[PDB]
Parts: sequence; structure tokens; C-alpha cells
Amino acid sequence: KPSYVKFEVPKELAEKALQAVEIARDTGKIRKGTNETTKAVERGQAKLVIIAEDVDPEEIVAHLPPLCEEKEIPYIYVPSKKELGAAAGIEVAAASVAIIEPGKARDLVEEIAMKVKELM
Amino acid sequence: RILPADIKREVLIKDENAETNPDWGFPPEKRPIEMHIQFGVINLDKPPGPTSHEVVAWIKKILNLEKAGHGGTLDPKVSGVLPVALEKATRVVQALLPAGKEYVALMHLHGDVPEDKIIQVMKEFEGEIIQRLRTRKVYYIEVLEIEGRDVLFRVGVEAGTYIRSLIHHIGLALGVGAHMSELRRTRSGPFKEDETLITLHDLVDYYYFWKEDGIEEYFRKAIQPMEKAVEHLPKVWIKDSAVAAVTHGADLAVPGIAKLHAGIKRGDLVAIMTLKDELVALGKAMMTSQEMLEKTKGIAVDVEKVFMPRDWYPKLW
Amino acid sequence: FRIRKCPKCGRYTLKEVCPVCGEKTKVAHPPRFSPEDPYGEYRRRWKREVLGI
RNA sequence: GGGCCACGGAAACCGCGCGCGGUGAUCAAUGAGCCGCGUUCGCUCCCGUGGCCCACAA
RNA sequence: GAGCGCGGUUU
Ligand SMILES: [Zn+2]
Repeated sequence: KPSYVKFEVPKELAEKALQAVEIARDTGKIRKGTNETTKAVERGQAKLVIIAEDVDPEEIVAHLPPLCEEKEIPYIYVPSKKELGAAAGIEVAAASVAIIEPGKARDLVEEIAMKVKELM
Repeated sequence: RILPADIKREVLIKDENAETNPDWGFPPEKRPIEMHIQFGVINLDKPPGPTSHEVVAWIKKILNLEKAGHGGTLDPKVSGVLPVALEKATRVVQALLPAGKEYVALMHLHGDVPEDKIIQVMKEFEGEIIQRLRTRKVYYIEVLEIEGRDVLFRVGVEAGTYIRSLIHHIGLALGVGAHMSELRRTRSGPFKEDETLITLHDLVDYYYFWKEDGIEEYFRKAIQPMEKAVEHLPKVWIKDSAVAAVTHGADLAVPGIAKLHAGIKRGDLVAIMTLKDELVALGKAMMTSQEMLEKTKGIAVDVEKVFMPRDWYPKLW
Repeated sequence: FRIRKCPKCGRYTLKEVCPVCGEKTKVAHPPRFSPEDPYGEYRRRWKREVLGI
């Protein structure tokens, strides 16, 4: 798997992540696509960055992990960018997605940040 | 899968006794990084988007270069092999321009045609063609995959052939029409898709690795010696005592040849090398390979473009 | 973009597995580059760690 | 006289295309539409200015 | 100046 993927994420962990982006869409606030996602991180608006593992070319997102660490923002890997797009409410893929305001997936996201804390 | 640049040449020996002095000149891998660049060529993998001209302009500003030129222009949407000569090597693009190219194209049919019809009709474009007016040669066409209206194929052509035009004419021959939806140049003369083919990101990142970290490795590999740009030309190798004369505008007389390729005919474009395989100059042959070999006097090559600096080799005359 | 290439064999294909070698294919074209290179600083950071610098 | 090398042989605006910034879309989020700013290398003949040589390779 | 390699108007 790609070099920009810096740890292994268990099915369950990455499954919660899609639920988070799911629920944050219709009750909270998200941004979708690597450009909006990267603006969100550099403006310090992003709570959790979700990055898809199947991005080709890597360079599209390879800058996101180092960026997030600089800014001290949690990020996680979901397996597929097709389903990451579907979860953000679009019929097209999404290489990356930021959750800006958690909404009802408020606790769900506190947890996800915990599990990734360890994975580092 | 064969272009005329691929033909193998025989080396004929004129002076078996000729040796080279290792204190003179700089073979490609004995060059300080700064000199490597001055006489370097980039095998760039152009990205889709920018024109070839813009791409080169970025390279100049980002590497802080005075001069640079590309070989065969690639269209904005096309990717692949774009050779970029730097600095004092810039004029070698003139050696690259006449040489043949190879592409991988994606053709889209405007109607349905059987896979066997397609393959058979494309087969017929091998050989000469003429496009809108002039004549151009197609060395080979290979259909890799057909997926309904999408036809993926490789093509080898003479310099000048427009792939758009060609795909259009194939569309007419099939009747339903066709357009090119994707193009990538995979070879341009001595430049090919190999480990030397470097993208812009890799290129500018390697530059910083060297300029801002003291790491020289990665950027050195990014630059090829200008000699690379001449791998496909017939060569004549000269004795050390003629090298300085020739960088000084002297024509190359027969007594200074140590070794040459066979096949050279008068008028031919030839690369003049030293016995260390540094490139001295480009020239036009005044003699055939056999004439240069049997004679003991006369001008064998008119020297026209001099690349090597005058002080690499001593003034032995 | 539809043109893909086997990293192992060098084969050009539209499929996600090399029909020759069986390897997974990657898109043939290089990523777009910007003269401004907004995130170069961070891509390089990633890249140093990849090349063991 | 000849050869080689260097510099020169125009400049400002518009459109297209592309890049960035902004916004961020009823199958282009690997970025649509709209807005603003950017943006196209050189080569070969000849002519001028200047520099280095005149070297059948010892 | 004349060619080979982005379309339209200005002295
Ligand atoms: Zn194979």
C-alpha cells in the first residue's frame, strides 16, 4: 500500500470514520476534495482529516499527513475514495475530506482521534 | 517496434595506436555538478496542462538558469518525453529535431466497428502517409487494446507527423470518424521512458535536496550529459591533438581521426567525439566513411557547431 | 484519464491489472505541477522520509 | 580574407489555453460554472557589433 | 531581416 499511508487502520476504525463523515454531512459541517480539505487544515478549521488509501498519483494527497502534523490535526485512512465521496454526499469520488464541525457525530469523532493517537 | 535511430553501427578503426590523456577534458562522470548542469539535458516527463514553452520557462526560473530549450514541441494536453537542453548544451536540440518519435494514443470511435476491422484498417497506415500539405512516414502501428469505441495503440513516426491528423484519417477510413482523447509521447530520438525520465516534482525536489541539503546524488541523476542527445548520430572519434583545434573552428582533416562509424555518406550530420566520449562538435560530413578511412589528407568533416570549451584540451598545434 | 501502465513490465493498458505480468497498474500521465508549488515544503517532507534521507 | 563563440535583429493591448488565489457544483471534488491576477522556450540560414583562432593533428 | 518551431487589433 502507498507510501503516504503511514499506519494500518482496522476495518472497524475506518468504518466509524465513514459514519462520522456521513453524520457530519447532514447535521454538521464538512469539506470535500483535496483542495477544500487542504484549505481547511491550513486555516485551522479542520477537526478530523479523512484520507483515502487508493489515491493515484500519490502526490495528490501525499502532502496531507505532514501538513496535519504541523498543524496538530488528527487524520485517518479510509480504504476507498469512491465510498468516501458517497459519504460526503456526492456521486463522485473524494480523495480527501475534512470534518469542520462534528454535529451529531461529536462523540464518535472524539473516539476516532483517540484510536489514531495510539496508531502513531 | 523499430525506428531508424535504432540501427546499430559498425565502428571502423583508423588509428589503432591512438590513446587518450586522462589529464585532459572532463568525461561526463568526472564533471563537478555545476559543470554537469552547464552541459546537461533533462529527459522530462511533461505533464498534461501547460505548453512545452511554459514548462521550459518554469524550469529556468526554478533552477535559476540563463538558457534552455526543448526538442519537439508537445501540445498542452499531451504528456511524456520532452527533452530539455540546458545552458551551453541548448543548441544540441538541433540534433534531436529530425529524429523519430513514438506515442501511445487513445483513439475514440464515433460509431461501432468490429475489432478485426479496426486492427486491419490501422495496419494499412504503416508506410508513407500525407497530411494537411506534406508526406510523412509511419514506421509501425500496434493496437494494444480495444474496448468498444476506445482503441489504445502505439505508433512510431517520422518527426513532424501529427498524431491528431493521423487518428482523424483513421476515423475516415473506418467511416464512422474518430478523435484522439489522450496522447503520451514515449520516445523522442535517444530519449525513452526509462529511469532517467523524470517528472517536474521529482526534478524540483531533487534540486532542493542538493541546493538546500547538500545532497548531490538525486539531482545529478536528474541531468544527463549532453552526449546522451547524440547517441543516435553517426560518430567520428578524434585524436587528442586535434580536439583543441576543432573547438577553435578548425575543420577536421583526415589525419585527426582515430575511429569512426561506418555508413557515413557526404552531407550527413555527424557527432565529433573525443576518445573519452565527450562531445566536441556537430558537423557535416565531406567524405564517406570509406573515404575517411583510406585517405591520408583532406577535410573529412566541416565543423559547424562547437560545444566543448576551448580550454579543456591544450593547444597541441 | 484512462491510459494506465504496469510498473513491473512497462505495459500500457486500460485495465487495473497488467494482462502480461499481473501487477496492479497506475495512471500513465504525471501529476499536474504548479510553478507556485504551494505545498512543496510538505511534499518534500514526505519525500525525504521515503528516500531515507 | 576564412572558421568558431557571444550579444542584437522590436514593443504595448485583446481573445483562446493553462497556472495560482477566491467560491466550491444535479456522474469533472484528481475541481464545474463565475470572479481577479498571472502566463508561452528556443533552433537554423543571413546582417551588424565585439571576442578567440587560422590549427591536415605533430 | 528570411525560415522552422498559440488566434485579433494598435506606432
Ligand atoms: Zn509482464
